[PDB]
Amino acid sequence: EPTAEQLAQIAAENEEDEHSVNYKPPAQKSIQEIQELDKDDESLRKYKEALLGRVAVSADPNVPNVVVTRLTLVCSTAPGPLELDLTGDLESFKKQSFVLKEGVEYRIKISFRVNREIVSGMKYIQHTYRKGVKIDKTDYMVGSYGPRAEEYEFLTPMEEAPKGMLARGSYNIKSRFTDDDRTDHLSWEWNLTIKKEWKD
Amino acid sequence: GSHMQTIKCVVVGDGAVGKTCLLISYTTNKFPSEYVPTVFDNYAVTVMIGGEPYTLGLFDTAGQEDYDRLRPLSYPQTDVFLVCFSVVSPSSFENVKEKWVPEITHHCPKTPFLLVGTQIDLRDDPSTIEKLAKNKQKPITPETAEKLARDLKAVKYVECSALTQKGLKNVFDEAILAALEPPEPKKSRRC
Ligand SMILES: Nc1nc2c(ncn2[C@@H]2O[C@H](COP(=O)(O)OP(=O)(O)O)[C@@H](O)[C@H]2O)c(=O)[nH]1
Ligand SMILES: *C/C=C(\C)CC/C=C(\C)CC/C=C(\C)CCC=C(C)C
Ligand SMILES: [Mg+2]
Ligand SMILES: [Mg+2]
Repeated sequence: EPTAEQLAQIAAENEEDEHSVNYKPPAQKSIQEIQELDKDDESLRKYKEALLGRVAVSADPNVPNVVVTRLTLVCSTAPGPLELDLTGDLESFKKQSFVLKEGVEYRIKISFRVNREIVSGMKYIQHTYRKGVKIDKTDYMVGSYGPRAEEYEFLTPMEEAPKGMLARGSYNIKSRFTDDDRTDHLSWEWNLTIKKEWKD
Repeated sequence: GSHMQTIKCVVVGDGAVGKTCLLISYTTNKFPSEYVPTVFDNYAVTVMIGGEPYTLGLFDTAGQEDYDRLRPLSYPQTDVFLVCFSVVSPSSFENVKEKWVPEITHHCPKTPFLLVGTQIDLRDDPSTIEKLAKNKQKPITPETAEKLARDLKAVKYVECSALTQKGLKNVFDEAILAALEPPEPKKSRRC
């Protein structure tokens, strides 16, 4: 017997880990505005230059500020590559069989690209569902970034995979990339499956 | 032998609290007499700790509200934060709990940090204590700060004077050690 409705008991995490004096999002200023705030201060210009770099801004119409390219599963034990082309068709992910061997330590490689402005405190929210029940809430802060031609590649901390002796089923995963401005850059769903062996 | 490891140290705190002077003081040994920039340039220094070379990268910040959006651009990949506050200035000490700690814990979850009492020479100074004890406000003590630090879960509390360089070399030594201590998961996904 794999699973029952003891999924609600698994919520021995959920929400109660908030208890913190809230941050407070920063005003919605902009690069050009930042650039003109203290032109008089040589020290501050050097400061903005190190953080903001210099020039190179392409497509303004079609292209949004943030554009996630992919999500890669970095694992030394995984024989076959695990990626998700977060470009174009996303419905395809609603019928894939993503296997992930139990108990293995792993990490996520987020690959995005900032185009025009600053992305303040961008985060990756992941919701894990089993039989329609949300049994896990997870937030991976990526941080604030500036616009540039070359793509960024963020890695999440090393985490362990669950032991299949019980919960070795298939999950519905809902994910989205938002930020301090509540802007929803992307949102999609996909299915993952735990097993006892790699590609069994 | 083994590769040289880099420690990225980011200093935060309100304006005029002494983040900049503390950095020039530490990297040149000479306190800034005449000139003092808004922001100290990104700088690296080899530091010997426990018999091992470490490249300590130093990052000064523009703590104004005007830069609450720009400032965090340096936060990614940080190894340790140094939240600083002047002893003879409760306005900063308060802002530590209100603005600072939440800003860094928001952007860098599992990243350690320390509280820094800047200007300890002023704990005992005429003109400064003068305006203090007047408006119902007195200088902070290690005991006072250690309470807030442990409350905030800061690796530790350290203090110093960029003027008298008392405790300076030590602030960065603890900064290094604070950054060497392993993460400690506490993110158990199994049930
Ligand atoms: N007496 C005294 N003044 C200091 C010390 N450190 C900085 N100052 C002075 O305090 C003011 C602000 O400090 P600064 O380092 O620029 O603040 P920041 O905005 O946090 O960088 C300047 O006028 C400095 O000369 C100190 O250790 N002792
Ligand atoms: C007690 C928790 C149980 C029994 C199961 C919960 C399942 C989790 C938490 C799975 C996490 C899956 C991830 C993070 C997917 C990563 C894969 C890619 C990024 C391809
Ligand atoms: Mg190496
Ligand atoms: Mg400064």
